[PDB]
Amino acid sequence: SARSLGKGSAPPGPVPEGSIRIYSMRFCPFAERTRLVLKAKGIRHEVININLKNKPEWFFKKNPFGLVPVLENSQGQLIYESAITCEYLDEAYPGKKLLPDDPYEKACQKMILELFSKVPSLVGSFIRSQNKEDYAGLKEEFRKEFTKLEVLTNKKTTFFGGNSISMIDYLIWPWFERLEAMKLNECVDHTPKLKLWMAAMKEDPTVSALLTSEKDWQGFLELYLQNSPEACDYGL
Amino acid sequence: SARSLGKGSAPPGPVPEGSIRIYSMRFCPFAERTRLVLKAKGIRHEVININLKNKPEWFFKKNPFGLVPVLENSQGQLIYESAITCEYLDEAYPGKKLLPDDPYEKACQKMILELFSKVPSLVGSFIRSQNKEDYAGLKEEFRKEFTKLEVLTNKKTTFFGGNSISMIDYLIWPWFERLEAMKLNECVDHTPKLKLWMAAMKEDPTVSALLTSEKDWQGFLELYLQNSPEACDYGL
Ligand SMILES: N[C@@H](CCC(=O)N[C@@H](CS)C(=O)NCC(=O)O)C(=O)O
Ligand SMILES: N[C@@H](CCC(=O)N[C@@H](CS)C(=O)NCC(=O)O)C(=O)O
Repeated sequence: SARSLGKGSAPPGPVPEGSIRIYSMRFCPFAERTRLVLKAKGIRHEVININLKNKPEWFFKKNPFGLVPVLENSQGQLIYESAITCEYLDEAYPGKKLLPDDPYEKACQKMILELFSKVPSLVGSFIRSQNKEDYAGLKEEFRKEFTKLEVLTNKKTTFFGGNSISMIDYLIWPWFERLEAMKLNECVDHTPKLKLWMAAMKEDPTVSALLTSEKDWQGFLELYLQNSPEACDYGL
Repeated sequence: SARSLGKGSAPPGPVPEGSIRIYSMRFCPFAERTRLVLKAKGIRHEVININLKNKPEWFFKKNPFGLVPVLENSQGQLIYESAITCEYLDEAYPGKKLLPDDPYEKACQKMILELFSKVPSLVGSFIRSQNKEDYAGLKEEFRKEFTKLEVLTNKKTTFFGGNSISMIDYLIWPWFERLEAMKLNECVDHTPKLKLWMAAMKEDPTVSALLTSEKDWQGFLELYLQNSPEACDYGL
């Protein structure tokens, strides 16, 4: 019963000792960031999915912005903005550190994130565009932005922060996952490193574990395009 | 000779052992963030101002975005985006920590920063607006955003991160400094805490030390509005 909560739903009880809770939506790439970090760190947690068309009134008490993801810990603290939530999880929980100890590498990873920053909007505006015109230009935009990542980051290692997967990879992944799902892999045909990086990413056990199937993505997508409240719950 | 560097200028030499260098502009509030942190931490540094109308070609090698601020350390590393530069300085240098040790407080400070995020654009669009219409609406916008900071942050202490000044205060200050300079203090007449916070901010030795005088701001502003390359160098 991972079915989303909507208007009229009971405000949830307090997050139990030993857990953290994520307010999420199954097809939200921003929330995927958080879930990737949760999984990679082996963090014990609860998921509550939020129906984004039919939002529970109590949800604006969780995040004044009314967006997912939001973390709520067992001390009743609330954290929103996907990047903030990922950084918090890495700092507050034991195990493999996803952010490097070194201040420059940390900074460089945030600089990479900033290079990637145009992509999410391009992806949303693609899904939500129906004119032959806007496809052509959006494609050009994809090319431009992907070369930025390819050329400006000057990756020499398998992943964006070095030889092992780390925060920066998990931060950008969801939109590359979506790119594939949208059959847009050819947008990275001119960017050899980025292209290889995608293949390496899919071999990662955490990335692998959180991939959404073609079936489920398409199911969400259909209902999303019909502006249906049931889109969030596709595939059950 | 803090005169800005422009097209044709010699690319600067390597940053000397024992120093960090900031690529700046005297009337840039984003760069003010960095300079505030430099001062608060007592960090030994160089300033090189960049003429933003007449940019040195070599400057895009410092930051592909061609924006200030940029840090360059004596190991030849480059850091851009004001927030990234401030966080790096705090991590990489000794003394008073401006960010709290605790992961939640860190996160909360970033959440505050996100609440403030609409303000810089509103300020720029005010300076650069000449229609009676756009003043009225921009004023409304100011009110709206300031109540967000007032109401959503629910400050109970003198500063945004507690009883002492810290990163979050220095991050948002430049635009409140600019608000005053633009004679817009009345935009915070409905926000008592924010209003008191401004007074407390001006008592801080670092904030105090970096205030730009009414004279100099107006001098920059006049020439900025004439789209003059000499705007950066006003007051000598
Ligand atoms: N900047 C936010 C964006 C989060 C976001 O946009 N989430 C979407 C779903 S992917 C949302 O909650 N939308 C509901 C709405 O917009 O009303 C983040 O990084 O977390
Ligand atoms: N997001 C950037 C914005 C920096 C920025 O906009 N700086 C301006 C001056 S305040 C700039 O360099 N403008 C030159 C230009 O736009 O061409 C930051 O946080 O550092």
